[PDB]
Amino acid sequence: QDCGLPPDVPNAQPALEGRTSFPEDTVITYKCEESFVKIPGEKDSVICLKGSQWSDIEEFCNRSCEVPTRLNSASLKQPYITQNYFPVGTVVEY
Amino acid sequence: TGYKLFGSTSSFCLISGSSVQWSDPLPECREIYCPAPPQIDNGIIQGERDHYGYRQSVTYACNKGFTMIGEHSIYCTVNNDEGEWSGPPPECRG
Amino acid sequence: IARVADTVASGPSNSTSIPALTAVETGHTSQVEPSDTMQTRHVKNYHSRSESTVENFLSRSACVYIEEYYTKDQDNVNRYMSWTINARRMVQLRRKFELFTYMRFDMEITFVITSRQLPGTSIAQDMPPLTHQIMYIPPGGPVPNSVTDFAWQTSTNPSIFWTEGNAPPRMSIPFISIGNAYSNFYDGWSHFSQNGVYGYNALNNMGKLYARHVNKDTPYQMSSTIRVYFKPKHIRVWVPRPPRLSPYIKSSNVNFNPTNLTDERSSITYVPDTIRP
Amino acid sequence: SDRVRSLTLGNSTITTQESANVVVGYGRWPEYLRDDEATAEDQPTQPDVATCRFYTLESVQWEKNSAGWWWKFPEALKDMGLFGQNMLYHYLGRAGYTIHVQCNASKFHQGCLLVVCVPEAEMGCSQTDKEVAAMNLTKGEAAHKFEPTKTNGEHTVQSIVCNAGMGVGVGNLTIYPHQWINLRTNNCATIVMPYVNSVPMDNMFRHYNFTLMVIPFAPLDYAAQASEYVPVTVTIAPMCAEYNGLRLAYQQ
Amino acid sequence: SDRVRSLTLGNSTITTQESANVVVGYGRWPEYLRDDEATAEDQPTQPDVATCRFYTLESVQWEKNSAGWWWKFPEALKDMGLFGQNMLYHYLGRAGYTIHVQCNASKFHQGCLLVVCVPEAEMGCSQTDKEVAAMNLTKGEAAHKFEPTKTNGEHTVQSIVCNAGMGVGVGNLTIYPHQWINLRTNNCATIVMPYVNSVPMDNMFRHYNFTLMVIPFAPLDYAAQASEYVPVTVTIAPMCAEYNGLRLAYQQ
Ligand SMILES: CCCCCCCCCCCC(=O)O
Repeated sequence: QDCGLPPDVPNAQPALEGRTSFPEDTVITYKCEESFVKIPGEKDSVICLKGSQWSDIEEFCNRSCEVPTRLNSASLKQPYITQNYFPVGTVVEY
Repeated sequence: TGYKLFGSTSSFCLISGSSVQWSDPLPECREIYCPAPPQIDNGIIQGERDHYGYRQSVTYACNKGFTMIGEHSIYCTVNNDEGEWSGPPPECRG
Repeated sequence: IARVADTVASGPSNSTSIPALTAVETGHTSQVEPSDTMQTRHVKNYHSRSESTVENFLSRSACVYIEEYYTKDQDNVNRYMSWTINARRMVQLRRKFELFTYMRFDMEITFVITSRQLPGTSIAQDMPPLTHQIMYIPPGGPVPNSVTDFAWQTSTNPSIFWTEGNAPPRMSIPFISIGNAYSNFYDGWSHFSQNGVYGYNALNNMGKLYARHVNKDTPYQMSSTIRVYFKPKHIRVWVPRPPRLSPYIKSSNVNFNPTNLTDERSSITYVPDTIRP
Repeated sequence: SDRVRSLTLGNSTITTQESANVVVGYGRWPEYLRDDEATAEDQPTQPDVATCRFYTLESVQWEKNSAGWWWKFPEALKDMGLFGQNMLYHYLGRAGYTIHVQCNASKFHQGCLLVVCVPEAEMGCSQTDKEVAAMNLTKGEAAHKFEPTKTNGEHTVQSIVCNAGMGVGVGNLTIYPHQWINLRTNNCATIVMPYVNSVPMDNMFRHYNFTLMVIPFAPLDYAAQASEYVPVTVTIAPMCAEYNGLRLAYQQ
Repeated sequence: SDRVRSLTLGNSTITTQESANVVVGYGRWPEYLRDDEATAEDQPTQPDVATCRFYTLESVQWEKNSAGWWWKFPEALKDMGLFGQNMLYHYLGRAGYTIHVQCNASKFHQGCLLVVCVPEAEMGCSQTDKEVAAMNLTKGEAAHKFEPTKTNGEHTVQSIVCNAGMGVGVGNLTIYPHQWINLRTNNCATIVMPYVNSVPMDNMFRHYNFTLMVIPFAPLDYAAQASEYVPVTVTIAPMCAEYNGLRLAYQQ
């Protein structure tokens, strides 16, 4: 009644730390890989269900820019000031 | 440069049965790969790849709110039949 | 005379003339000028390419060799100089000559001979002026095996006798090559079986040059250093080629180590900000 | 239309519908040796159409990772019809040559080759401490290829492209008779090389007058289902071929 | 081949390999004001190459649902180099302009734009009971766009395409200096507009001499995996620029 290793999610690595067997109800959160940020509102985690079955999960990571560049002359305006999801095409204002 | 030889370093044209034949077969030159680039605290790698060979590079990017300390990129150097990154990855100060 | 092209005054344009558009595939280098892609003013250009002449470029004395020879016969020190003439041991001049495949010219050879007295505790002397002898030995001539060899008789071989203090000895020589032009590069062999020597040394043979002190002997050990200088004149060059990129390793071949095409930089868009008020 | 062109030498004829003019050596066109420049007193032989014709060499495949190729003449034509026979039986030779490199693809493929003729292309060794072997310089109509990385061979040529195996910059090879084969505009490249040497004539086995190098500056690329086989064929025809010093054939 | 053309004004040059001739205003070509038609007694200034050059404006993206765009000059060039500086410091102005709209795709894309220059393109308001605001008529090099449906804005322009925001039929805009950009044959459009006005000169901030409209009659379309980004860039260069009434720069 123990789940094995979480499924494989593209561009994401599950935070095992650093177990092997996950008891039922065990909630594993996936972290997006470098150059990737979690798409807001999307499922980024799974859970060990009955039958040693992990919940379902799919790609939740889109390519994104690093946090905007820190400048001496200008500071970021809201909400960019606290954003981390900058998909290609994102335009920020200082 | 960037490839490691696998097999014989030479061959002789010896007499083989009814004719002259090369003593050793052609060797193999397999791509030298650098070790997985290092992940850095509060930063990512832009367009991270599967493998990295001679002269290929990896460019880092600090997350939002962090500042880059060091060169943006490193490069796979291949002295000497073993692959090695040019230097240490940049660092991200918050 | 060797003046540069002037810039014709050009005005607005709007036609089917496409001087800016071309195709490098043809192997043809665009002959466009500023007046073809913008409005220009008339400019009487008086600049001259007089110093870009192959003559003015190569006609400058450049060191090609240097050796040291002693006076006294102590230890295993050479008392005379020997040298298989060629300009492949001095990267500077060698790189210029190699800008072209073939060369033809006369040459002015100058020698800078200087002497000295080796260190010692008790070396009080009073040696008269040192006289030197430089002898050229074309391929085949008898070579001296000592500072007293009969070969130094210079019966027919050209030779120079110079005494220190006077102006450095000099003398001109014509176009020696047995070919119609000197060859800086020879992608061939010395033997028909495609083996033996490969390249320059396979055909070039300007002979040898020997030097020595005509003075019998010195109380205490002394040495002299002769520096040979070449200055081609009445120059002619053919087939230009890519300048040497990799450092020179051997003076007998073109061996080299994989060198970078050029220096590096941050990125293709990197340009240093030099304006910071 | 200057795109289409036709070449006729001997019993051979080449056709093109996508060429880019014709480069003529250093402005000169092949010509027989004049009396006021000759040295060999014996009357030379001029097979003409017998040796001055188009000889096609083994084709080569251009791949997304190809670094380049190179041939050495007249050596590479030692086994080509009567042109090779005269090389064996004669001590001295002299020829022009009309290099014609073919390579077609499609409006959907991309890449750019650099067809160049390098006179006296003296090359270096992989191991700077050793020498090179003729076998590694030129091997008949079989082409030697450049490598995107350093070589290690004992008596091999430093095939690393960036230095063209001469210790120079590849981007400067444009100073030699050349043409490019930009697939989006080209289809072939022709170069008429005149006899270039510091001597009226010379041996054709011992001396490699010039080297033909085909180095791609724009990697071959294409999409899926697009012909992956893109060959590069080289054709060359001697011009004003003269021979002197007739004797017993040379045993290769 | 009349397909290829080159334009040179000042230190700027435009190239084209797929154009369709050049429309020259109403048969006239830009010219300086003559003495028998001048009014301003002060000697005008003619920066020439300083202001008469190609100025590229912010590019625009053509989408399968794009309805059109429009710019107003000389207002749109108020912040363009020295041409804009002379507008500030002078009371009167006069210029020609060479409109050059670029837009390339591929033999697999399709669409047709209508590049037109409408003199005195007085436009109407969304709410027929109210008036329009300059801010909604022209906003610098930033283009205003037409909508496939009716607008509602308070002081906005009736962007509904079918009426071109003028209360007329779009199919009749061909009565103004124009050209089309039929991707299957074109690649750009050039129009040389001569100074058109009921006065020798006029203010360049208060008056919008003409409006450039780019309305697509053939919707942009293509198959899968075909570049979806098809930008439309507008470049314009003043001609025979004259200025009168020099005074303190105008605060925008
Ligand atoms: C009397 C001294 C004679 C010296 C002969 C020097 C000849 C130099 C020839 C250089 C050939 C070359 O650089 O390719």
